Amino acid sequence: KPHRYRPGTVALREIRRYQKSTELLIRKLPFQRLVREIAQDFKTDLRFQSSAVMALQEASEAYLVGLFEDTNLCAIHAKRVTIMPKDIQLARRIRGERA
Amino acid sequence: HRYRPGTVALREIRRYQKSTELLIRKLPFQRLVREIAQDFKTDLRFQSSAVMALQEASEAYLVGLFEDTNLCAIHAKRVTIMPKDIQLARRIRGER
Amino acid sequence: SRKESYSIYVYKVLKQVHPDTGISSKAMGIMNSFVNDIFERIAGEASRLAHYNKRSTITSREIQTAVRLLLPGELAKHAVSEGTKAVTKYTSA
Amino acid sequence: RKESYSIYVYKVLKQVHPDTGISSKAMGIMNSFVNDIFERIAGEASRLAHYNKRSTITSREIQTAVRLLLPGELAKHAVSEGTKAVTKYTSA
Amino acid sequence: AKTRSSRAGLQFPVGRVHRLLRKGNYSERVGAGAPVYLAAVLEYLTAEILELAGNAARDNKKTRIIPRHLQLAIRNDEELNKLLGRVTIAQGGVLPNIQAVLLPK
Amino acid sequence: KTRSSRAGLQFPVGRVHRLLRKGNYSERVGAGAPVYLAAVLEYLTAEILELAGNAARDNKKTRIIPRHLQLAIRNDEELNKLLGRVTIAQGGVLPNIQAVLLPK
Amino acid sequence: NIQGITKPAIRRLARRGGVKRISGLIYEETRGVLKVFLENVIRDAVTYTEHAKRKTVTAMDVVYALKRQGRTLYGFGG
Amino acid sequence: RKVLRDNIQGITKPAIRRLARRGGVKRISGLIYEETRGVLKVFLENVIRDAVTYTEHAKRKTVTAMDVVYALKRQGRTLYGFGG
DNA sequence: ATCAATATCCACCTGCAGATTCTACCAAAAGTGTATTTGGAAACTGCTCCATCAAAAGGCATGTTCAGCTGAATTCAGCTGAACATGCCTTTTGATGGAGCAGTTTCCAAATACACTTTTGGTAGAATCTGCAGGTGGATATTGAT
DNA sequence: ATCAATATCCACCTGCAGATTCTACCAAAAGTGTATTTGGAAACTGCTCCATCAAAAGGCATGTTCAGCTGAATTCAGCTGAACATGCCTTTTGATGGAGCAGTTTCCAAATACACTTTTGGTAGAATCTGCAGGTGGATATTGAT
Ligand SMILES: [Cl-]
Ligand SMILES: [Cl-]
Ligand SMILES: [Mn+2]
Ligand SMILES: [Mn+2]
Ligand SMILES: [Mn+2]
Ligand SMILES: [Mn+2]
Ligand SMILES: [Mn+2]
Ligand SMILES: [Mn+2]
Ligand SMILES: [Mn+2]
Ligand SMILES: [Mn+2]
Repeated sequence: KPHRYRPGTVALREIRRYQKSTELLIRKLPFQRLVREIAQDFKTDLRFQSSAVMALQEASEAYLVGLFEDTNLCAIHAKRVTIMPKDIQLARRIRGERA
Repeated sequence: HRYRPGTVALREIRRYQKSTELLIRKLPFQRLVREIAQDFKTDLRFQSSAVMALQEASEAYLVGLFEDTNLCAIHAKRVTIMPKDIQLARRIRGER
Repeated sequence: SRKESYSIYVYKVLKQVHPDTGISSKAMGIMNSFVNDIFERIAGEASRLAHYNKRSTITSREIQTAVRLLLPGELAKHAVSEGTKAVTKYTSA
Repeated sequence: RKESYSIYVYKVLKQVHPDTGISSKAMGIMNSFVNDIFERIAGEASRLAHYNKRSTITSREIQTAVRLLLPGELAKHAVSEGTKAVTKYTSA
Repeated sequence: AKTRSSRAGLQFPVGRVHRLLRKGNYSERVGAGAPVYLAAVLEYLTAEILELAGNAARDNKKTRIIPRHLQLAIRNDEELNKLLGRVTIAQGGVLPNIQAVLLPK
Repeated sequence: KTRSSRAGLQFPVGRVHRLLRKGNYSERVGAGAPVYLAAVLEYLTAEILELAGNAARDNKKTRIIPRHLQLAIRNDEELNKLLGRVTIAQGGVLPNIQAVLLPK
Repeated sequence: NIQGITKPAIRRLARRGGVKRISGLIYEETRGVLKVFLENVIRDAVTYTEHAKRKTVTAMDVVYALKRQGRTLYGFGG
Repeated sequence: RKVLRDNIQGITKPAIRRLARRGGVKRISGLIYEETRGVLKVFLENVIRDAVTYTEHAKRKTVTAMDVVYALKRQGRTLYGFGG
């Protein structure tokens, strides 16, 4: 036509896709570097078992997905469809993660 | 003389945030507690400090819940708390 | 190096409820974490109970109260059933 | 008969504020507080020793427990006080 | 030689659970019935989860329970979901759930 | 000649030791553990009474009441985090009105 | 019994939580919330009562119930 | 090994988008990506700090899965599947 | 009210990585005997807690009035989604060197055990003395009329 | 904007009641001295498994364009919820008797710990079995431009 889906159709297509699957959604190597940089500032010369890095990525991705669910409810509560930083701060605040 | 809507409400917020007295009348609360306890175990007695502990906890819980409800109302560009505000707060807290 | 786990017992119970069904080792690891988690929650709650009541012994009575305190509703009723049944059957020699 | 920390909470209050007293209810609140933090540190100490297959809770477990439970500056000063008390106790 | 599990009618190991109660500093003494009761409850809750996850594995036309099936079984059951409300299942994903307000008008 | 004085403390080293032995925490308990633990308890108690003494004279009373303890806990960032899921009975709350609620 | 918890008293609680304006459906919603709270805590406290073979719910029973529920309370023996 | 810098930027915009999709989000404002990086970094600091404390207490130089599990549990973020 | 475009679903197919069964040793359950503890069962105390009582203040229920908040309607600048070219950098699979868990042995600084002595902390009255309940009168703020 | 009128904080008394503090006595717990055992640190070493690299390939991040439609701004009026007066009933306060029951003893019969000895279920590993991942089709919705 050239064919072109309308804004929102692919986003809903991706919600369905990623809610069916369980694969980690952050790239592995970059995340492992993030973990070692943060650990390196706490204690130098640390080593990691590889399952210790996977445990952190599994926990970090479940936290963020969960946070994004609550963020979405706060956006929809404000009569929006778009998540904004104020939504994350409201969710984090009601969870007791921030004063 | 007639104060405009909200002026007395703000005055009450300052009054009650300044104080620490229990804000629910004692005998209704005690009657409600005994009723609820009856649905789990019969001919129960209560220490009076047991009931005061429940009332202290129940009021601190509800006051805290009204703070999060209020933030959810402000977030929706309102000044009035509505049931959906309470419901959102309880959803994010994991109580639902 | 010899590492205990609950895997053979989980697998037996799996065969009971689904004779045709198996389990990936990752799912076994989730089941092992489950068993150990509920163990510590029940045992810990039973440890507190015995302590509040100035008792030096954790008995089936402490286990049962802990179970009531920890499991929601129907899950508690049924666990208490199985638990009471196993104890009476155990004591009957 | 019925132990509590009132006597020691009062001794610390005079050290920091000789002029000041404390009400019955506020004393009960400090007793709750001491018992709470005690069980938090002791339980954490308990799990540390178990995770590491040790049967003894030593001041080293107490310190790691304090590091895990207190948030930042509270942790630094608490670790200093405990370290001091163990030193002074050992010396004489 | 009769195992305490067979005496109690249980698949879970009463003797191991007893040792685990003793070595865990839970109390100075452990009654003979506590490991039996506890091992039965652990067996029961395990059977409860395996039943529901087996079913999910069959709805998905699969012969082998994977973590995903454990998640579906837990999060779709109100009481298991409450019990495991503060738990993460590695490789579990989430439940399919799109807020109505977001579906096309 | 008590262990408290030997460690230079007001809090009871001897009692903390007994409570550790009898609390089902571990088979054994080192000698310095009750000392170290007694010292942390005395420090956190001194910290709270420090600030709550202040809250009480900032209000013209000799006597610390629960309201003063609540004001001290909640106006201090680190004590508030430590006591984040704790209710001080008769403590009330911190005065606080959202900006958007105020007049004009 | 639950309507013993009156509208003026719910307003007072909301006030202490900084609320300025209150919708009319709030009071019944608040009573239901308070009822779930009291059910959950009292169920647990009474379990501590029955386990100790007692007919009297003690302050300590409530204290322990509130700790279990993540609602630690200071001032009542714990 | 080369020195590690700025690795929170390896948490890319498309990876955050994907996470938000699994969380049900349809539309994402432009400023969400750096908020998420800030939130994720706070999260990892708190857990890694606790994990390394367990490592150092055991006198090891190697963070183990168990260290991460005990740290997750303390933060109220219990994790199943890595109990070894 | 129909059709091109595109994504999504659904079968079948197979061999290989991942699960299941096999196997043989052995760590830790079970059996036995015996030394030690416990906690339910008896008869008690002396309380707190419940139950009427009963009169009375002040907190609540109610009806009136209208200020102003909420949400419905409308408009539109520009942010964010969709699509695409481009090419960087993650992923996968082995290699290998060695750091450092983890497994054993040795043996002692430090823990427990126990009998007895000293001192502390709980308690419950006597002897203070703080702060609550009222007054008031000025500070400060709100609301109407200009 | 300011002046006038009304209403509400809130700083400051006083004279008690009650709640703290102050004293003295005494069992129960902490300390002590002396003897004896033992967890776990230190040293030593086997051998996982972690860090690091290499290379090839293509899955995926990035940057750009373009405009659909979302959020933000604005107006407005219906009507909900705030303020307030008034009449009343539920809570508060008091007391007073009695009883339901904690809480406490002293207790043995039952139950539990613990050292030795023997039996076997459970684990590590190699041997075997096999779902299903990851391809390759078309069959079926599903979406969006006319
Ligand atoms: Cl038993
Ligand atoms: Cl020590
Ligand atoms: Mn660095
Ligand atoms: Mn004394
Ligand atoms: Mn007054
Ligand atoms: Mn040894
Ligand atoms: Mn819009
Ligand atoms: Mn109008
Ligand atoms: Mn065999
Ligand atoms: Mn497939």
